Amino acid sequence: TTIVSVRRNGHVVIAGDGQATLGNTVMKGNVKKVRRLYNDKVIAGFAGGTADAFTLFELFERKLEMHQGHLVKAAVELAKDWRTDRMLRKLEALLAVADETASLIITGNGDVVQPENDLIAIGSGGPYAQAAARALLENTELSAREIAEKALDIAGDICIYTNHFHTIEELSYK
Amino acid sequence: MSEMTPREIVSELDKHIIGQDNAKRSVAIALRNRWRRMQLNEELRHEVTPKNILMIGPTGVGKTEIARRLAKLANAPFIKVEATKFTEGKEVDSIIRDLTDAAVKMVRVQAIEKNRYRAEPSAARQAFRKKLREGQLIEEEAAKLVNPEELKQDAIDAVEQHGIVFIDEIDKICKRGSGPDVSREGVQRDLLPLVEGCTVSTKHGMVKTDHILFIASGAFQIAKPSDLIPELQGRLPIRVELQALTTSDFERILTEPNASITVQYKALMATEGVNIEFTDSGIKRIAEAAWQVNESTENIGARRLHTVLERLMEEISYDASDLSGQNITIDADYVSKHLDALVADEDLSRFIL
Amino acid sequence: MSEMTPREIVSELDKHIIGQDNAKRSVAIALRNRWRRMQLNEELRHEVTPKNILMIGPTGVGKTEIARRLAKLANAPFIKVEATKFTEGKEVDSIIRDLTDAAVKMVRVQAIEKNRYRAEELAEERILDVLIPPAEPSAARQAFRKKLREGQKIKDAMKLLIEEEAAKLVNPEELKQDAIDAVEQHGIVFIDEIDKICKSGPDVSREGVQRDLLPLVEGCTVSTKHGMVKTDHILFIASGAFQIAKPSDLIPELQGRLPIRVELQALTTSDFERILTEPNASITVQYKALMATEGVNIEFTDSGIKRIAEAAWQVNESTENIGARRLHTVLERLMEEISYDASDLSGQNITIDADYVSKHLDALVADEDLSRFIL
Ligand SMILES: Nc1ncnc2c1ncn2[C@H]1C[C@H](O)[C@@H](COP(=O)(O)OP(=O)(O)O)O1
Ligand SMILES: Nc1ncnc2c1ncn2[C@H]1C[C@H](O)[C@@H](COP(=O)(O)OP(=O)(O)O)O1
Repeated sequence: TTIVSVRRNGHVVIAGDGQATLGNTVMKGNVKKVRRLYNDKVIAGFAGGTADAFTLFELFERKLEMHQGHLVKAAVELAKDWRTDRMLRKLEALLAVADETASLIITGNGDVVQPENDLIAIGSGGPYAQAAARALLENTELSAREIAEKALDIAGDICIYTNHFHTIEELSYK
Repeated sequence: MSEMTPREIVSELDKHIIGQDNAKRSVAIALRNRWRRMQLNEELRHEVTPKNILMIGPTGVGKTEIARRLAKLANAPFIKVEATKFTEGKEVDSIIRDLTDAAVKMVRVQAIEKNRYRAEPSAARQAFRKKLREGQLIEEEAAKLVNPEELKQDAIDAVEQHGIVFIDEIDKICKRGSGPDVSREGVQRDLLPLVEGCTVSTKHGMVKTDHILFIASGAFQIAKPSDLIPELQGRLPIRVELQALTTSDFERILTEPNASITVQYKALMATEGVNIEFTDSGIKRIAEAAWQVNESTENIGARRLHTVLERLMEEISYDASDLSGQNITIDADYVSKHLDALVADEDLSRFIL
Repeated sequence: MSEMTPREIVSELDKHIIGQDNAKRSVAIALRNRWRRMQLNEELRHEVTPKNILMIGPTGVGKTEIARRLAKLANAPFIKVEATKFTEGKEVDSIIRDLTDAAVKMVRVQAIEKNRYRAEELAEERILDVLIPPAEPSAARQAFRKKLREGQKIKDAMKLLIEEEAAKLVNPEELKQDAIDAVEQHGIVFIDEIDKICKSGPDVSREGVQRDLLPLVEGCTVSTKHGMVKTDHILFIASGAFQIAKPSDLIPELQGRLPIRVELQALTTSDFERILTEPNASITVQYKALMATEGVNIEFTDSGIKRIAEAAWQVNESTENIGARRLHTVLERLMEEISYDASDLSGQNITIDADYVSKHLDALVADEDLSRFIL
């Protein structure tokens, strides 16, 4: 699995592969690891079990409503309940979410992180995508969509757990 | 009882609440169906039942003030109850009991008002009567004029016909999905007979709940109304969502509503001989100040306006005795002087404001 | 008490409930056994006991309405109790206590209906004694009697005499003792969601409520401030979806005290269209008479009724199925604009057509995220 997020020129995107591996075999190649949330004002992705993300995403929308859509404060409350609840502690996934404000990562350890330049790369192929997205973002004028697209393809060529099926959700704020 | 049309109800509510017209329109329909029911024949009056309302929105946007002014508008008995109180415990029937005890004190004090003013003359007679009014039995006469058997039978009819009950924070008894969900949904079942037309005994008398109106409220950010038990969802025909208040609404709430808190502070300082006056820029920065605390820390709605205004006026309210005969102006500089130092420090805002 | 035959009962229930004939036939047999028992001799009247019914089906299909219209049809005392209320706590005997309190107010208000007539006559004869004190009615006795009925402390006095005369006419030992006879002979109790108390921890508390309920159906005596009531001949109606559990999961002493079993079918879109109109005082008729109070004339087209039932059906399928209760939420949402403007629309004839229903609803039904909050 690999998921990438890039922010440039008033635009931010999240892209991820569709591969679902079971041991050494491919279970499903068209998995939708990216979706929209909170009246399509937020984009998010997940690396892990499909249901574990749908539970965390729904609660994340709840935390946004309590905090009026504030991304950072809602992410802390989600990370707070995630580590705390005996039910949620069993969940195993790596969330990625962003809005026009900023991009950040959320984890089951309770750790909330905003990468340098708001460049997120997670999953088994994440480091490979971060290496390619870092190269294009500094050496080219390409839009954030073009960077996350080409970066995810390179991660699929390298990572055996990642494929070239893609799902993207751009957000323009300019 | 009152024959006011739904627009006449909303127009009266605008004198107190600011905006939230959809909630005002919804309560007006429920109060107007009351008068509509009395005009119907014997059969339909039993079949028709009150159109209960479920308000939805964040705290402090006026879900309660609509219910309060509505009951105050109709002179109906009123009570607010926290649904979580029954999670532990008290019986649910107490709702009707306390509503009648409020209806008793309401009709009784209203009965005293009729008994109050009641409670050739000789030239010497008028002379002492004039000296008496200039200064120098209310119990026995008001007791003689009052009809205790009437006040008790009346408060029941005031409850059974006009009674209004506001169940705050109903969203918190919805299932969160097992332990609390039984206790939470158990409260919903215990409330069910009150809206389904049961009978509750009280020391004042035997009350029936069939035609009582009810107004639930909840943020429903965690749970949703669909999480309510099916028997309860069908007993709340009318749904409405109250919008979050904006900075412009805070500016209106400070002034436009009748007996607004700014007007209250002006009359209070008038008691000390001091004259208060708020500039439009000063009212603006006050509303800007309350919005910053709600966005910086926790959003308590319009209730933030109360804590900020009292923090701003605390110096004047203390000195108001010594400032008698003076005209104090609350300008934009005065607001920034007493507040911007506080609003800037979020750690202190969680205490002082 | 009533001598109605079982078909006469079902035909009356058809005026309110739509379909579910088997539930109507089953309740009719229970009410008929009441009249059949009184015709029997002293011995069999004791040995025979009410044929209790267990309704089964999804929520909102009219299980409760049959029990409500059934008791209302018999003028019997009635109460609905949620079986889960006792999981936490209140005593089970309160069921009979609250039933008698409803029976008290029922016989009392009905007794006022009898006293409402005679008391006005005796009250008139009392107030005419002050206008024409006595030393065929006198001419002045009628000349004042006419001005009185035409209308006019004096005005307060006519109310006080209704109490003293209705008190003088009423027989409290025959009234407070009548509600006990109304409860013991005619009483009815509806126990909703009994399936949820079926079967380790909760299973003891769940089945414990069953044993607590057991004496009331097997027969017992409960003490109340109004008197001492016996439960031997009270009829009971239990209801539950029984999707998680089955009636066999009930304690054996309880399965044998529910001789009659019936399953209620799920309502269809066609039944929704009937519920909107056919039943006496149907909610569509209620909205029509209500707007008539404001001087407005409502009229629903057959296709407009057809698209309301389709609207309520889509929400039950799109989100959660609450049964016919969905019809109430959809209709008020459709009529909210008329109900607010009805004052200004007086003297106008409004027509609820298919285009009107789609205009106010399809935008809401289309968004499932909104339907859960609004509908
Ligand atoms: N729309 C509005 N117009 C005027 N005042 C309002 C208002 N919303 C809130 N307030 C003020 C009046 C109340 O004293 C206080 C609390 O409001 P409330 O009715 O208790 O809100 P809620 O129903 O969310 O609890 O805030
Ligand atoms: N078969 C039917 N005919 C007419 N109205 C019905 C109906 N089934 C349900 N309703 C309506 C009228 C009631 O006010 C409301 C509640 O239904 P109910 O009798 O409580 O269902 P249940 O007993 O399955 O919970 O739904």
